Amino acid sequence: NSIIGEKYRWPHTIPYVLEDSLEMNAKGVILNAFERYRLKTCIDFKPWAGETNYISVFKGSGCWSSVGNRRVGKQELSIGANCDRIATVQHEFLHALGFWHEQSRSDRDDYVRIMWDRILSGREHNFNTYSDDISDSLNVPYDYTSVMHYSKTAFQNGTEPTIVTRISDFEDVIGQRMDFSDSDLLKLNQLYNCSSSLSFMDSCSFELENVCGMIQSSGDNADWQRVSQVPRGPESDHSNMGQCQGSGFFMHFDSSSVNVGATAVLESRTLYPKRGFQCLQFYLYNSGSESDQLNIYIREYSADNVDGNLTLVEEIKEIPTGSWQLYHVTLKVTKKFRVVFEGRKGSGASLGGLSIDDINLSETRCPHHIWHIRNFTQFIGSPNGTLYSPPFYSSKGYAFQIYLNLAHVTNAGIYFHLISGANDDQLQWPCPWQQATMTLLDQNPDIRQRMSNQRSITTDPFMTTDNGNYFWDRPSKVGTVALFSNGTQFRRGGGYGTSAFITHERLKSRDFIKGDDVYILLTVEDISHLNST
Amino acid sequence: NSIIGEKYRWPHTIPYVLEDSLEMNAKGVILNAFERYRLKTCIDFKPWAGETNYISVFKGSGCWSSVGNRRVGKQELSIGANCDRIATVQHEFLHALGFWHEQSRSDRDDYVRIMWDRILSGREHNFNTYSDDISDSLNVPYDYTSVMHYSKTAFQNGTEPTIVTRISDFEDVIGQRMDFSDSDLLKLNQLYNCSSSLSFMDSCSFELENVCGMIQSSGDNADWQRVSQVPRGPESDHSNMGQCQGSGFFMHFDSSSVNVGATAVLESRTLYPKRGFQCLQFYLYNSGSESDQLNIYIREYSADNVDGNLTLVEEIKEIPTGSWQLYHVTLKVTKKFRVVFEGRKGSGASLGGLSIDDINLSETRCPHHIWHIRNFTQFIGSPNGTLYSPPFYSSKGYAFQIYLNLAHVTNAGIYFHLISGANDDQLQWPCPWQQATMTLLDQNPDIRQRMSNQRSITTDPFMTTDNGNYFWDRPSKVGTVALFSNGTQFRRGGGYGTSAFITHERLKSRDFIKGDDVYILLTVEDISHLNST
Ligand SMILES: *[C@@H]1O[C@H](CO)[C@@H](O[C@@H]2O[C@H](CO)[C@@H](O[C@@H]3O[C@H](CO[C@H]4O[C@H](CO[C@H]5O[C@H](CO)[C@@H](O)[C@H](O)[C@@H]5O[C@H]5O[C@H](CO)[C@@H](O)[C@H](O)[C@@H]5O)[C@@H](O)[C@H](O[C@H]5O[C@H](CO)[C@@H](O)[C@H](O)[C@@H]5O[C@H]5O[C@H](CO)[C@@H](O)[C@H](O)[C@@H]5O)[C@@H]4O)[C@@H](O)[C@H](O[C@H]4O[C@H](CO)[C@@H](O)[C@H](O)[C@@H]4O[C@H]4O[C@H](CO)[C@@H](O)[C@H](O)[C@@H]4O)[C@@H]3O)[C@H](O)[C@H]2NC(C)=O)[C@H](O)[C@H]1NC(C)=O
Ligand SMILES: *[C@@H]1O[C@H](CO)[C@@H](O[C@@H]2O[C@H](CO)[C@@H](O[C@@H]3O[C@H](CO[C@H]4O[C@H](CO[C@H]5O[C@H](CO)[C@@H](O)[C@H](O)[C@@H]5O[C@H]5O[C@H](CO)[C@@H](O)[C@H](O)[C@@H]5O)[C@@H](O)[C@H](O[C@H]5O[C@H](CO)[C@@H](O)[C@H](O)[C@@H]5O[C@H]5O[C@H](CO)[C@@H](O)[C@H](O)[C@@H]5O)[C@@H]4O)[C@@H](O)[C@H](O[C@H]4O[C@H](CO)[C@@H](O)[C@H](O)[C@@H]4O[C@H]4O[C@H](CO)[C@@H](O)[C@H](O)[C@@H]4O)[C@@H]3O)[C@H](O)[C@H]2NC(C)=O)[C@H](O)[C@H]1NC(C)=O
Ligand SMILES: *[C@@H]1O[C@H](CO[C@@H]2O[C@@H](C)[C@@H](O)[C@@H](O)[C@@H]2O)[C@@H](O[C@@H]2O[C@H](CO)[C@@H](O[C@@H]3O[C@H](CO[C@H]4O[C@H](CO)[C@@H](O)[C@H](O)[C@@H]4O)[C@@H](O)[C@H](O[C@H]4O[C@H](CO)[C@@H](O)[C@H](O)[C@@H]4O)[C@@H]3O)[C@H](O)[C@H]2NC(C)=O)[C@H](O[C@@H]2O[C@@H](C)[C@@H](O)[C@@H](O)[C@@H]2O)[C@H]1NC(C)=O
Ligand SMILES: *[C@@H]1O[C@H](CO[C@@H]2O[C@@H](C)[C@@H](O)[C@@H](O)[C@@H]2O)[C@@H](O[C@@H]2O[C@H](CO)[C@@H](O[C@@H]3O[C@H](CO[C@H]4O[C@H](CO)[C@@H](O)[C@H](O)[C@@H]4O)[C@@H](O)[C@H](O[C@H]4O[C@H](CO)[C@@H](O)[C@H](O)[C@@H]4O)[C@@H]3O)[C@H](O)[C@H]2NC(C)=O)[C@H](O[C@@H]2O[C@@H](C)[C@@H](O)[C@@H](O)[C@@H]2O)[C@H]1NC(C)=O
Ligand SMILES: *[C@@H]1O[C@H](CO[C@@H]2O[C@@H](C)[C@@H](O)[C@@H](O)[C@@H]2O)[C@@H](O[C@@H]2O[C@H](CO)[C@@H](O)[C@H](O)[C@H]2NC(C)=O)[C@H](O)[C@H]1NC(C)=O
Ligand SMILES: *[C@@H]1O[C@H](CO[C@@H]2O[C@@H](C)[C@@H](O)[C@@H](O)[C@@H]2O)[C@@H](O[C@@H]2O[C@H](CO)[C@@H](O)[C@H](O)[C@H]2NC(C)=O)[C@H](O)[C@H]1NC(C)=O
Ligand SMILES: *[C@@H]1O[C@H](CO)[C@@H](O[C@@H]2O[C@H](CO)[C@@H](O)[C@H](O)[C@H]2NC(C)=O)[C@H](O)[C@H]1NC(C)=O
Ligand SMILES: *[C@@H]1O[C@H](CO)[C@@H](O[C@@H]2O[C@H](CO)[C@@H](O)[C@H](O)[C@H]2NC(C)=O)[C@H](O)[C@H]1NC(C)=O
Ligand SMILES: *[C@@H]1O[C@H](CO)[C@@H](O[C@@H]2O[C@H](CO)[C@@H](O)[C@H](O)[C@H]2NC(C)=O)[C@H](O)[C@H]1NC(C)=O
Ligand SMILES: *[C@@H]1O[C@H](CO)[C@@H](O[C@@H]2O[C@H](CO)[C@@H](O)[C@H](O)[C@H]2NC(C)=O)[C@H](O)[C@H]1NC(C)=O
Ligand SMILES: *[C@@H]1O[C@H](CO)[C@@H](O)[C@H](O)[C@H]1NC(C)=O
Ligand SMILES: *[C@@H]1O[C@H](CO)[C@@H](O)[C@H](O)[C@H]1NC(C)=O
Ligand SMILES: *[C@@H]1O[C@H](CO)[C@@H](O)[C@H](O)[C@H]1NC(C)=O
Ligand SMILES: *[C@@H]1O[C@H](CO)[C@@H](O)[C@H](O)[C@H]1NC(C)=O
Ligand code: NA
Ligand code: NA
Repeated sequence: NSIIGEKYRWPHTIPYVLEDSLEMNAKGVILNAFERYRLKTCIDFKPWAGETNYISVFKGSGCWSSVGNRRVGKQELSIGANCDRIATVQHEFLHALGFWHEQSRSDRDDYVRIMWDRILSGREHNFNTYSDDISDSLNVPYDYTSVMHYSKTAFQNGTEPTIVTRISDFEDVIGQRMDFSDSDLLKLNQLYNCSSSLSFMDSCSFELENVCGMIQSSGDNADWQRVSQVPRGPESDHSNMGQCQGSGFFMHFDSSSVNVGATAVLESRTLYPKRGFQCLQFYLYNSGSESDQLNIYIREYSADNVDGNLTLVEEIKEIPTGSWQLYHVTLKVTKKFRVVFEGRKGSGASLGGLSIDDINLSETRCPHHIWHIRNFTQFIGSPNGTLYSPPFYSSKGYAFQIYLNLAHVTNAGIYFHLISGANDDQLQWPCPWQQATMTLLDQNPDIRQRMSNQRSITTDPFMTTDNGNYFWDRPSKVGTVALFSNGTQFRRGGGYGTSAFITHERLKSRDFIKGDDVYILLTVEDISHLNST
Repeated sequence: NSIIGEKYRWPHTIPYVLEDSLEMNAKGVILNAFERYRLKTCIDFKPWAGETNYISVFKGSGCWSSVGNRRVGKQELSIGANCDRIATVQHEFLHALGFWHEQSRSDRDDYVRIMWDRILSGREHNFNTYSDDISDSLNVPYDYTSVMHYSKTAFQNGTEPTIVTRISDFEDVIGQRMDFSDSDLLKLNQLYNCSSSLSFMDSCSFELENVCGMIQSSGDNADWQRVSQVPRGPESDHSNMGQCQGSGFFMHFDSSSVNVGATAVLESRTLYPKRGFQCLQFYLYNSGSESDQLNIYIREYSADNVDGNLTLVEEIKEIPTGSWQLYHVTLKVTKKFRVVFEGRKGSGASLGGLSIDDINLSETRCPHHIWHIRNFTQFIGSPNGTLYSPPFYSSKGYAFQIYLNLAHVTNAGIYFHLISGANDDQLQWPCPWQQATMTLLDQNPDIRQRMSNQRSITTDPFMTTDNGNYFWDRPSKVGTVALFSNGTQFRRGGGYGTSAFITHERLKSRDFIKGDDVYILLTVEDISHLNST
């Protein structure tokens, strides 16, 4: 799978150029793809400063790349039409880093059969095998879930598949387009001898007695206890639910046995930031009162104060009872710090306390908005699987809604819609170059093992409708009349996304559904600064 | 914990000299310690050929080492009296590689308290802390189970401990002397950017549908099935038992539904040996007939034959029913190969079949003899916890027995005894320099995550008894009269080992006991070639 040769190795930081030919949406997606490499690998990217060999990302015919550092200077990489997908950009960069397709492995014929008469004339070069003297498997087995593995339909001539997996169970498994596989990362990190990453900071599921070096100290006689269960709730930890349930642990602040006002803190070990912006995320459970609250502080260690600078950064109040709730906290720490979790028993009828699990800290931006869908499984393949998100306002002030269609018998669809907002009178119309990134979260206990499904679209102010008007024009002017859950009327603009966001079989895999809950993360930002590069 | 600086980094292969001052037993143990580094790290060792900087292992006062590559040329490392323990040698080499003690971590005072007035005058230098500008923690938390962490008694003046863990649960946990911790390896592999190892080849627990790339093909209509359970047995896989049981898998050859003589093969992926000698190990379960057998073949791929050279290397017949059985198969493959597992239904009343789990392949020597103790837990702290192994013959022909004492209220003891054998008339007496290595196996599903408890002793032909005679002289001449399980009388020589082999609390931890089974691996070899180095 990997190329044989030291000459084909790029430096750990790759010089890049995002050519002006590229689509605006492609540019924003290619930069998001680099963020996945910065969190899961030791491979970084930096804009070309005059280096001998660099990657020139441009809009050619389709999506393609050379395998490994060719040492030709300006090395082309095409992200053409319909290639503006994060996984597609990751795939083509894994080629550039020195990997062939997974079905190109020297042993591929022992796992899959290539139906040669079914491949489109002039696209066979994609199905070439490379022997031991040309390729290295790096002692990793054939991976059907590889992001470098083609789908059964890849360049098919008709309805019959080109790649027939010898084991029938993997027929629909091959060709997944979500993220790197655990096996993909293993080969890549072994090839460049990756030790760290730029974005990853910490993951804490409390599966060991040392609890990721988290210190619990209080002069209030109140303490955070490592438990596998709580009688009032939860019956089991978050980490393992659709796995084993009772063999997993979480921290718990019992409020039932403490005085009102009593606090107990849970501090992290000393953390060293490399970027200056962070995203703290965790799962919370409340079996106590609605008066009970969680406070997030940051203890920054400067030279002028070795005892630290404690600053309150979030007050989580009136936490909904009887279910695990995912929370995100935006941080902007530049010096070494400690995350401080403070539970507080309030004035109200309590019977349990506050539980915390799957704490993940990364140097990335938090999602702008979160759409949390409860009792999800009932909607899969349901006639009533036509869901509309609550309304949301973007950074620049545009009002938007998300439409998730699960009524289909095979694929789930997702669509971005502009809606009539309050700021509409002072906004630029048609909406110019706003990239809306919709992510179906794989709720894995470790951020590094998450294969989240993502799709991004950009608002084109020149995209004209099927009748004279602009697609992204003011919804009051081009949209359809709709009704909010309370009864208030509004105008829903055109819907833009995909009909094949994820298959129902993939949706029901990994941890996209966890505790019958689903989280679709949203980030809408202006990307107009990418037209001039 | 790790030293700050690039100048302190040794090359991946360390030049060494095992000085003649060293004890014979120390020499054999230091070479065994290198074998642990070759399997779990990318750090290799080679005898000094004239390199500028090298490690000079000699017998000084106690066990000590400099932290990191000091770049002084001949870098001393002392393995003095009573330091001839694998973990002690690993500890002192982790110092040499660039690590301080775990209780030397800049944040150590947040986890442990140093009782300074209780440390022996002149041994405080072992309890020094090194701040961020001098040390790096490499984003790994404080590890109480670290092999680099001192015991609570370390250089104590009296009965009161010098290291008091702030959390009382870790009081007896600190100071373990078995092997590297998962956290130790993580820091070390990150420091030298380790990708591979010399000895590790493969680990297969069948926890994924792709089954480590293992191909099952047969022209007999017989097949190996990936199951979580078998109605006749086993009720659950081996990998997870004292964890979850039913969420784990294993391969099964159902013999109940096939004709007599029918075979099904399970092949491995193409494997590439680096040393030329291997050790295949797996766990077997039989719910079928005693006539049912397992055949192990090797399919070696040479240039003159691309179809391979299939050779039968083991015939496992009359496998005991209703329990997981650990097996070892010695291999000497030099070219790329495939391990071939062949199940065969025999002539006898069957009701199930053959099950296989936790397959581990490493480029190491297999244990000479295996002492398998069933229903172990009943003996811990029992007056009848005085166990003697069955008799065994060494490579050179000496007869020996192992004594395991579990009757003690806190610690388990192990002792090596020479016994009267058949070859005794033609053997050299007293027995000269035979290293007997006793290993309490941590039955972890992954060989790389095994923290097996090991102790080695060497027969000194000058070691004189408490009354004129030689300790290792002919047992018929110096030993005591004893009785074999069947009633036959023999002479049991002197017992040499330790009274603190493992504590009962450590014995009951990890996977030393699994399915109430224990395996003590034995290797007895002549080490007389180490006197001249
Ligand atoms: C049935 O269901 C329907 C659907 O749910 C219901 O419909 C909804 O009803 C709500 C209630 O009527 C509507 O809420 C109102 O929303 C508007 C708009 O909110 C957004 O825009 C704000 C402005 O952003 C601009 O400015 C910032 C910088 O300041 C820029 O960064 C932005 O880019 C943006 O700039 C663009 O626009 C300006 C022009 O506006 C241009 O000049 C620029 O060039 C740009 O183009 C923004 O501030 C809002 O964000 C805040 O609020 C969020 C929600 O609370 C919160 O998540 C954010 O963090 C942020 O918080 C801050 O403000 C809140 C208070 O709102 C604080 O609590 C918080 O601490 C922060 O400080 C958002 O993005 C909003 O302006 C309205 O607010 C007025 O009224 C509320 C009280 O109702 C007051 O609290 C406000 O102060 C404000 O008061 C105005 O009026 C005063 C006189 O009365 C006057 O004195 C003040 O000066 C001020 O003008 C409402 O909150 C909702 O929009 C609507 N949705 C839809 C789709 O229809 C329906 O009502 C329901 N019916 C029933 C019966 O149930
Ligand atoms: C109550 O309980 C008690 C405890 O359990 C019982 O006591 C036991 O009883 C057994 C039965 O009586 C005893 O078994 C006998 O063991 C001896 C010794 O075995 C060991 O040594 C063998 C020789 O090794 C030397 O040579 C090799 C190279 O060839 C070297 O590498 C060695 O270093 C070593 O060299 C030293 O010694 C020589 C001198 O001997 C010097 O010259 C050198 O300088 C060195 O110092 C060795 O071959 C044995 O290993 C084989 O057997 C193992 C067990 O089967 C097996 O694990 C090994 O893999 C290996 O296998 C090979 O051989 C077996 C057959 O034994 C094959 O199946 C296999 O395929 C392999 O080829 C071991 O290390 C042994 O010699 C005896 O064997 C004779 O008798 C058996 C049948 O009983 C025959 O099968 C043999 O061929 C042999 O026959 C002799 O006699 C013939 C005439 O009758 C003659 O013609 C032949 O030429 C030959 O001389 C026995 O197997 C056991 O030792 C004893 N234990 C104790 C502690 O007391 C008690 O009996 C029981 N009572 C009751 C009633 O229940
Ligand atoms: C103890 O910590 C305090 C908090 O630090 C912050 O939080 C922690 C957790 C980390 O994330 C830190 O990285 C972070 O700084 C310190 O106070 C902070 O001081 C900084 C300046 O050093 C100050 O920054 C300013 O922020 C505004 C943005 O507005 C914020 O604050 C308001 C009011 O609270 C709030 O409503 C907003 O939502 C925002 O959060 C920004 O516009 C400023 O820009 C100016 O300076 C830049 C310099 O490059 C210049 O280019 C611009 O043109 C412009 O003039 C500036 O960045 C933080 O707001 C403030 N934190 C809070 C919560 O108020 C504290 O620092 C000391 O006290 C301060 C009052 C000030 O005197 C500082 O100089 C002192 O160092 C620190 N104390 C010690 C002893 O270390
Ligand atoms: C197809 O495979 C056969 C098996 O190969 C072995 O097994 C596989 C699984 C791998 O582990 C291989 O690395 C391994 O070789 C091949 O047959 C083998 O050929 C080798 C020679 O190439 C031969 O080696 C000799 O072994 C003896 C030790 O005795 C062993 O065998 C006996 C009898 O079976 C058995 O009772 C013992 O327990 C041992 O297992 C050793 O003394 C020999 O030493 C001589 O040669 C060395 C050379 O360095 C010299 O220094 C010495 O002084 C001395 O003369 C030698 O190493 C293997 O025994 C034999 N395997 C078996 C099971 O018999 C096979 O090779 C071809 O056929 C052979 C008959 C012979 O003509 C070879 O030259 C041929 O290559 C191979 N076939 C093909 C086409 O590839
Ligand atoms: C999630 O569903 C429960 C129950 O819904 C029922 O089961 C579905 C599978 C489907 O058949 C529905 O038609 C049924 O009505 C909702 O109600 C909760 O029920 C539990 C019962 O133990 C009760 O304790 C909760 O308090 C109820 N919740 C509320 C808010 O009343 C629940 O509301 C659904 N969740 C959402 C967000 O709609
Ligand atoms: C392992 O123990 C079983 C049962 O022993 C009993 O339980 C112990 C905890 C202790 O209290 C002993 O004194 C008891 O005698 C032995 O017997 C097996 O029992 C099962 C019962 O289901 C039976 O199916 C097996 O066939 C029995 N095994 C044999 C060989 O008869 C068992 O023998 C002990 N194992 C060994 C190696 O001694
Ligand atoms: C897809 O299949 C068709 C049918 O095989 C190919 O079209 C031609 O079909 C005729 C017979 O009807 C053959 O003789 C030709 O060789 C085919 N090829 C061409 C180039 O004309 C078609 O080419 C296939 N591939 C593509 C790219 O469409
Ligand atoms: C991989 O190991 C090498 C050992 O040389 C490290 O490379 C050096 O890193 C320093 C910074 O720490 C640079 O100044 C040097 O230029 C690097 N030298 C070489 C030869 O590349 C590297 O940092 C290790 N990787 C990690 C992440 O630990
Ligand atoms: C162990 O503790 C004893 C007692 O504190 C030390 O012995 C001396 O004790 C006297 C008082 O009885 C002190 O005044 C001395 O300072 C002690 N030290 C010496 C060197 O005499 C003893 O030294 C301690 N440490 C060792 C290494 O035994
Ligand atoms: C760590 O990465 C470096 C990349 O340079 C690899 O080092 C080279 O390895 C080749 C053999 O594969 C040697 O001939 C060179 O001398 C090495 N160069 C340097 C600068 O060290 C190294 O092999 C990688 N480690 C692993 C195990 O993949
Ligand atoms: C309609 O929605 C309910 C939940 O309110 C769900 O249980 C049901 O299955 C859906 N209807 C059908 C016909 O599937
Ligand atoms: C790119 O940005 C500049 C900003 O000044 C703008 O003038 C230009 O029109 C933009 N290019 C296109 C093709 O819209
Ligand atoms: C003696 O051995 C038996 C097993 O045979 C064990 O169950 C028992 O506990 C032991 N005796 C005592 C007093 O512990
Ligand atoms: C070391 O080995 C040599 C082998 O010839 C032997 O002569 C010598 O006596 C041995 N040394 C000792 C100290 O026994
Ligand atoms: Na957990
Ligand atoms: Na298993």
